[PDB]
Amino acid sequence: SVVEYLLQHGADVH
Amino acid sequence: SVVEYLLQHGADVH
Amino acid sequence: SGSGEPREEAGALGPAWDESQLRSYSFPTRPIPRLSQSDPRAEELIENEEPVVLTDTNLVYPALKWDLEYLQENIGNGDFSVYSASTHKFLYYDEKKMANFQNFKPRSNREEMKFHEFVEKLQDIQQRGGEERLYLQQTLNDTVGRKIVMDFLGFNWNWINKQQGKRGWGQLTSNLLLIGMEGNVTPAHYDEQQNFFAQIKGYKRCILFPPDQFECLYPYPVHHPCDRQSQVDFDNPDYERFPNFQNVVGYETVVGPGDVLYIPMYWWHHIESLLNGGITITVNFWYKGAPTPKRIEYPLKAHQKVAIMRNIEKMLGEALGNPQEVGPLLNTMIKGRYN
Amino acid sequence: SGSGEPREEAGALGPAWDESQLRSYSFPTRPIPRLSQSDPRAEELIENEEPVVLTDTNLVYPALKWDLEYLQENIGNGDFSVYSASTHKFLYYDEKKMANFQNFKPRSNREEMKFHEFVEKLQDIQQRGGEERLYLQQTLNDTVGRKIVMDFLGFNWNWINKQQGKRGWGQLTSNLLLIGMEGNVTPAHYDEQQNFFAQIKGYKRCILFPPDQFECLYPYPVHHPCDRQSQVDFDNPDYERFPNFQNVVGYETVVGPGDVLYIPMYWWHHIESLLNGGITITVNFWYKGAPTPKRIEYPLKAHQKVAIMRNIEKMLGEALGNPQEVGPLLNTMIKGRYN
Ligand SMILES: O=C(O)CCC(=O)C(=O)O
Ligand SMILES: O=C(O)CCC(=O)C(=O)O
Ligand SMILES: [Fe+2]
Ligand SMILES: [Fe+2]
Repeated sequence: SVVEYLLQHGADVH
Repeated sequence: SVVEYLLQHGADVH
Repeated sequence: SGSGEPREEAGALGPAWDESQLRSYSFPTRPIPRLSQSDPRAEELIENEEPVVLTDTNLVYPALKWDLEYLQENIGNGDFSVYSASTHKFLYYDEKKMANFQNFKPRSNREEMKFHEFVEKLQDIQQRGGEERLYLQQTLNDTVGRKIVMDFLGFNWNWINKQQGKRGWGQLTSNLLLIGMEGNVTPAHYDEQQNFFAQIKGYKRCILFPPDQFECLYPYPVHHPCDRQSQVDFDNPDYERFPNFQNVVGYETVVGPGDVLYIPMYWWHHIESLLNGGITITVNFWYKGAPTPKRIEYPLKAHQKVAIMRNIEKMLGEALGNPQEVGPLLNTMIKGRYN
Repeated sequence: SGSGEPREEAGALGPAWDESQLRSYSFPTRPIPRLSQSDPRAEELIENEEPVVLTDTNLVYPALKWDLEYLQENIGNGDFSVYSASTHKFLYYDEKKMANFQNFKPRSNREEMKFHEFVEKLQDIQQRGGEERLYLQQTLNDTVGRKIVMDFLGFNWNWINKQQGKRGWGQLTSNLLLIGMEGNVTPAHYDEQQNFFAQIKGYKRCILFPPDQFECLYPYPVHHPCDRQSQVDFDNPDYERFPNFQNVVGYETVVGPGDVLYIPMYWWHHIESLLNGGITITVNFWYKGAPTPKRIEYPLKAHQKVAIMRNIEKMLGEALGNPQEVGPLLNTMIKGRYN
């Protein structure tokens, strides 16, 4: 879960 | 919750 | 060695472009493959999230006829985001983040306007001889003209939708229409979305760096307005502050009308409209990435570690209650302990 | 200036100890207050988690008669952990952590034995003249003799239990009995538990550093066997690796039979049995700290940031699947970005 927590990512673009 | 997560601590001693 | 021997425009119209139109940099580059969408090697590259230039997708075939006059007459009168700058470099700025870093001031300003207003200013500079630069970056939406909608519908959704499915990617989040002046440059940065870069008018030199070159490109702190962008000035590299930039190696290519460049998520990309090559028009296709796999494999991949670092910076910033405290805590954590 | 003018033992038995019994260090120290448990200033210090030496608690009054002969005859025959070393420094080692760091080898070995066996070895060295050092560090439990149990029950539980309640601390986790040879030293480190250090026999010089001096004491990486301990050799400080140790300032004092030192959680403490002062006996009282407050106040306190840093190191170690990858990721994160 911690890895899964740290692996999540946003979807930021320009 | 994140702060609460990062504020939790163990109880390690010698 | 670079983007290779300039391609020859069919009909004996000579070289599509020439070397003197490319800017000069301090680093070496290998060519990104140019293949057919039917070529299994191309499907192999995409599946493995490595860049590839597809030559015959017909992705935006209907748009290949586009130009300022046609778009002005058919794009409608909604507002178009237009960035201005006194330099060829258009550094991106996250305004929601401009609150944090207070003593901060953009090198390029945003401005809304109607398409015809944009063409006017584009024209105003041209006929006088000014040094100002403009870059139109606007999301395609509900307010475009009927004909534009016809073109849009003509896009090769069959091919791309199948690409979306095969990769397990998320949803298409947007299509950014980009119209820039020759010589314009979007500094090296990485995006958190899979991208199908569809070139329509003019030529663009695209320099990509793998995610594993994070330590050579030095991105600004996550909470900084220029998050995800490299702090290194490609035109005048500060090797004292950014030592490992001397070790950076890129992948480049020049895209023209009809080409689609797959920019894998997290890959750095520097994009410039060839010098003295006229305006350029591009339309990208941003897709949310696939979800995190049910089973992690070790060691992690570069893009995953980049995801982890970003998170650590976010957690600390929120936990410390102030983004400016992230750096000091981080330094205190490693100094004399991990370095 | 140090632990102040040596206290005079009642009955005109002269100075309890003298300066030549203290080791010499490169840093300055201010005295920890010595007060009465009835003194509201003492209750003020504890409530604010600052060290204080209590002179009249009677916490371990029944143990003040303890010595090797008495304990040997009454402690029972359970096993007693005894650490050995060829130096006066007894660095602690977490064995569960010795798996990670492979090319690792302790400067002190642990060994089980009966109390009488310990007294034997203590005696063996004495009558010959050896250089070996022993430190008995064993938790008090169910297998102690009847008389020891009588003494234990005689402890001032009324006073300490009330201290436990007033601070909202967790449960008493243990009582470590510590019997060491003169000159022995427990290197600077911090504990994650509130501590009531009860001196019983001999004298101990206690040097404490506030949590906010984390950057001057350079603890080993969290996954290292010596986690929580300073990497600086107090006897020969490496100012090239640990620059800020030149800025460290301590709080010291010398405890004797009857004194109780409150070592607040997260406070660094260096503890040494005075040179040529005979053996020493201490019994500590480790209590889990109070739970995290329902409302966080900003900016955070030093000990909280220490808690955050520790967590970051733990998360990264588990996330990266390998503790040895923590340092490199951390450096990649700050180099040219936060430093
Ligand atoms: O074409 C440009 O100048 C920028 C394009 C870009 O950064 C993207 O599509 O992610
Ligand atoms: O007395 C000693 O040598 C060590 C005591 C200690 O580190 C503690 O009680 O936390
Ligand atoms: Fe981009
Ligand atoms: Fe301790």
